[PDB]
Amino acid sequence: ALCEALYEYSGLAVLRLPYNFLNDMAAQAVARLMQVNPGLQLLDLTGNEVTDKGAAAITEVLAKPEAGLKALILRHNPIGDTGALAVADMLRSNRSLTLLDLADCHVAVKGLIGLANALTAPEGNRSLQVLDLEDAQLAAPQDSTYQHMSRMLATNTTLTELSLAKCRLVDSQLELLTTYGFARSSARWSSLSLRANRLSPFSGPTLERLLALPALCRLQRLTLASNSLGNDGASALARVLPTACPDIRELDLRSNGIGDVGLLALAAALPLVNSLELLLLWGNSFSPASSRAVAEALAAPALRRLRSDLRPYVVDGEVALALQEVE
Amino acid sequence: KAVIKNADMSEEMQADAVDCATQALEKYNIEKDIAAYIKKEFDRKHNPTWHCIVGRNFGSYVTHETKHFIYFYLGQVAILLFKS
Amino acid sequence: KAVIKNADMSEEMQADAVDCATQALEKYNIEKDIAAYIKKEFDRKHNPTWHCIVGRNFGSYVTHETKHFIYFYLGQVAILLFKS
Amino acid sequence: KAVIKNADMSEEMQADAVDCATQALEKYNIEKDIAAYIKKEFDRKHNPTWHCIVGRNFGSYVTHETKHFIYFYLGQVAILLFKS
Amino acid sequence: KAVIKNADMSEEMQADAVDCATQALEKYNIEKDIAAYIKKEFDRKHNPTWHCIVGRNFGSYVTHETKHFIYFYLGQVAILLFKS
Amino acid sequence: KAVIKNADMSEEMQADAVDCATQALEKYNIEKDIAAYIKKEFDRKHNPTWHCIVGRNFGSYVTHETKHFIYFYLGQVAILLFKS
Amino acid sequence: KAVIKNADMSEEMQADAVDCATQALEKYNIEKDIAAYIKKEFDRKHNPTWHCIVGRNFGSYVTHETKHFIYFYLGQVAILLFKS
Amino acid sequence: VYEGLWAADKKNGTGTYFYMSKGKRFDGVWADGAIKCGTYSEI
Amino acid sequence: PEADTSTQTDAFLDRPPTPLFVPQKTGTDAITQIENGDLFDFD
Repeated sequence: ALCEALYEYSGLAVLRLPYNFLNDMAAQAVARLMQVNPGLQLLDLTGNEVTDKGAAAITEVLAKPEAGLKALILRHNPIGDTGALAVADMLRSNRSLTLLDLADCHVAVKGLIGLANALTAPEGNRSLQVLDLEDAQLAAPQDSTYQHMSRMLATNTTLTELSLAKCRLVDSQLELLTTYGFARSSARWSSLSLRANRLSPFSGPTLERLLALPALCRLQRLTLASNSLGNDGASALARVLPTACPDIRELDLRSNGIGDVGLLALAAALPLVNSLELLLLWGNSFSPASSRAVAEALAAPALRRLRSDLRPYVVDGEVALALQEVE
Repeated sequence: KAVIKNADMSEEMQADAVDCATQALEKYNIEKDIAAYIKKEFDRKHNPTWHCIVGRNFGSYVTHETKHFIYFYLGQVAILLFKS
Repeated sequence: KAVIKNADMSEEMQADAVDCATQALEKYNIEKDIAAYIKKEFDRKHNPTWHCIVGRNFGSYVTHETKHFIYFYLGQVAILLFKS
Repeated sequence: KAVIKNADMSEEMQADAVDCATQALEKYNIEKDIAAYIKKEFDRKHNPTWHCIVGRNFGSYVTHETKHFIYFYLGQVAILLFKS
Repeated sequence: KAVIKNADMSEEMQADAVDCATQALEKYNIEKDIAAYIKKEFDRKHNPTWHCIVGRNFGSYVTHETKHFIYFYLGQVAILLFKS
Repeated sequence: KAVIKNADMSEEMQADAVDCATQALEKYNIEKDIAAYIKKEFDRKHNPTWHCIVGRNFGSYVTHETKHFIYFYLGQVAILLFKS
Repeated sequence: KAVIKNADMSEEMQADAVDCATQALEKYNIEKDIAAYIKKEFDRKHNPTWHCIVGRNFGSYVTHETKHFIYFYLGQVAILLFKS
Repeated sequence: VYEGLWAADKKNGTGTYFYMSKGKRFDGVWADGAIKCGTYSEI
Repeated sequence: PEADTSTQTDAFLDRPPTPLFVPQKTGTDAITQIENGDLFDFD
């Protein structure tokens, strides 16, 4: 087809095939091209029909210690456990990839165990800086993948951001991760994204312990959203945020059952943080008193450039009420 | 950026439904085909019993299980996704 | 008026479905009302779990246990109805 | 030309709204059909839940989704366009 | 008195709207004031949003939630009121 | 007040189980998830392995090992909790 | 006809389990009797330790032996069977 | 504290037991064991 | 030590179902008028 007949030599900083319903022989073609042409830095093949054969081709042409590539993005691809094992194997030999993005790719306990093992410090990779995993379908109570990821976190010293988005993540698993990987890690964590997990309000103490750590010192992009926290969780964030994370660039609490008491507690604690820029909290609940408090707080003189998804308007009776507001 | 009209459901799988609709819209417009894609996605991720409707306007009366029903607007199509 | 193009039913059962819809279009007006009434009829007449979707326009992909499933155009309103 | 009095909308989108309202006020004949064409075009190119009101003596108290509201004069009528 | 020109509400809602409007008119005269009073009463009584239009000459083309739309005259002054 | 319909358990352990169930009810609504909370709670605090089943209507037959069996009514549900 | 919603055991034992449950339905009617019959006859078929719960509304979070677990329905009644 | 009927235990005598440290109390029947039935309440 | 025990659940009083969903008010409040002397010219 059209894709397979691409022949280029010069430049090629990035390549973006957004979806284009790529076949797998087309993936073979792009891997063959990139093998015989060692010039490129970013490859993006999101949302294709690339199967394990094209995955194997790309992984094996990258496993060579020459013809470096830096960013590899493959989302929405039925890559399975065989593909996961192939990519872990190739990472075991590669040294140029810095961003591995495997999201919505159907990974199971076996494949993601392999991935977690392939980055333990001795035999792993100092190279990868951004490991993006998502939709790890551990629907069954599989309590071993998180132990292997905890070992990853304890040994590795090069990662800077990760996501457990839409990975089934009970508070027991999260407590295991927090303690056994973060109370022992030593790195610089930029972002940890936990949107859409199964988190109880009981996660207040463990979330507090997580956010008050030396390893998580310069935590910047925290996106703890879409879980099922509550007033207790909001209070925990309120009483741990102002001190522990000194420069947290953005905060995102969307769809947690925040209610109103947690909002009241967080209102009187938002002002003491001046490093917040993107504060995203819509879709929880807003009583008139809580809306009044948030209007009182958000407009605190110190917090000028604090973008949010709230606009506080006024109606009769001075019932200041907040609505949604796109960036 | 879907709008949620009715919900008897958690939040994480609502987020899954919303961005599933976004991906399906990036992939197709044909109503049968987007409905099929969403159905397969939620028959795989969650154990296969679900089904959905993606209509510009219609009427519905169903018996979902106690904790699997969402009715949200996204893009241009009212999406009603429930379990049975 | 009645005309069916997708149905996986027996002859008399299809006749019963067509009759119930043909009465309900004059009993009720709104699409959710037509769906609700036909669902109640095939609920308390045959089996305790039937689901109906009524639409002027929609696309749907559903899973039905075999032999109990229908989709028909009764003149000016599309109607669909299946088993659990 | 046209006059925009009271706005909560991006400037390019205001320009498009003026062009749309001008073509509608030109081709069509009756105020409700002016509203109808404006709403249908913003629906077919941006988003579903629009509301249009072309009046000559009316006062309302409306609620609109943020960054979507315009209250402007064109000729002999006042157009109100808001998203909800 | 009250001419219920075009409505799709229920009877209880009908009486509530009509006597609230009658109450408002003997209080105030400005369109802003009447619309504000009526729609604040109906928001605090029923549901989150309520679009209220008060006037004598205007069209409209608005998407309503079924059973929450009304358009009636009180003598000469007209009220549109719909929830979306 | 709780109701401990049937049990085989020491007294402070009775108190621990009922108090943990109280916390689970104060934070939770789903049934299996309360069960999972209590099961992990004893699997952590007390002896190594346990099993738990919460419900409103169910009949059971289990071979609990001695002094770690309990079946009590609290809130709107009934909790069966036992170590094997 | 019984539907296996989830399992961990082997196919022959699954057939034996469904036959067991159907026999229990034929003999008794109270869920406690169903559970007792099923559990004891599995106990004597295979090995000393088994557990059975029969109900119409329960949630369970259990930790069981390998290769001996089945959560299956019988029309409307849910039966959970596993090895300690 | 335990207050009731006693056969070194397990006399099915309606007794009352006080989790005074916690702040709860259990009144009922120690039927042939540490526990068979009763009501658990808040002093 | 292993004993067998069986049980069957008895009558629970009816509990009202989950109440209905009303989404959050997602819009700014506004105000509008056309007063005397606006929009018009005698000539």
